[PDB]
Amino acid sequence: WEEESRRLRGKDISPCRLLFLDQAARLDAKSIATLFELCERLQMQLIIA
Amino acid sequence: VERDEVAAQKRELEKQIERLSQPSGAEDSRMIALAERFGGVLLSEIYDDITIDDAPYFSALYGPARHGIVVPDLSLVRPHLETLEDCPEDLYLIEGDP
Amino acid sequence: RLIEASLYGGISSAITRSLRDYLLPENSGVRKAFQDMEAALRENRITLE
Repeated sequence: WEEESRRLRGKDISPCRLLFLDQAARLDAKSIATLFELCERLQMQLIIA
Repeated sequence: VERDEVAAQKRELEKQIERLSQPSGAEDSRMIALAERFGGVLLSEIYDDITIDDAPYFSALYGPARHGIVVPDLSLVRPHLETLEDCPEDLYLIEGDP
Repeated sequence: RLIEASLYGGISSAITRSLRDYLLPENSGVRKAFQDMEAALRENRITLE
C-alpha cells in the first residue's frame, strides 16, 4: 500500500504504520523481542494486548 | 449481397459499442494498465462526471491526449518505457496530482 | 480486513485462506467477459427454443 501511495502523495509525507493483536499472551519473551525488532526496523506501531 | 452488407454494418456497430463499453473511457487495456504500472489514472476517468456541455470543450482541449493518463511523474515512467512495445502506437502521459 | 486480520492474526485463522481476498484485486475484466458469455448463451438458448 505504501509503495503504491507514496508516489501519489507529498514526497515528504510518510504515512503512519500501526497494527493490533488481541490475546497478546500467545506471545512469549522471544516472540515479543523479535516482533519489536522487526517493528522498529519497519518504523511501525503496535497495539498488542 | 444486401445481407452481407448489413452484417458488416452490424459488426462495425458491435465493435464500436465494445469500444465505448468499459470501464471508463474506451477500454481496459494498456491505458488502464498504466494506472498500476504507475499511478497513471486515466484523464477521461479523471473527468468522468464532466457535464455534457463541457465535455465537448474538454475533448477539444485535451485533443488526442483526451485519452491521456495523468502521472505526477513521467521521469518515473522512464524505467518501464522500454517495456511498452505492446501499447497504442502513440501514448500520452501527463504530470500532476490525479 | 487488514485490521481484523491483525486483531486475530496468526496462521491458524481465516486469514490464511482469505489471503486471496486481502492481497488481491477484484478484476472487472473477467466479470465483464463472463457477462458477455452469458449474453451469448442466452441468445443461443433463445434460438434453440
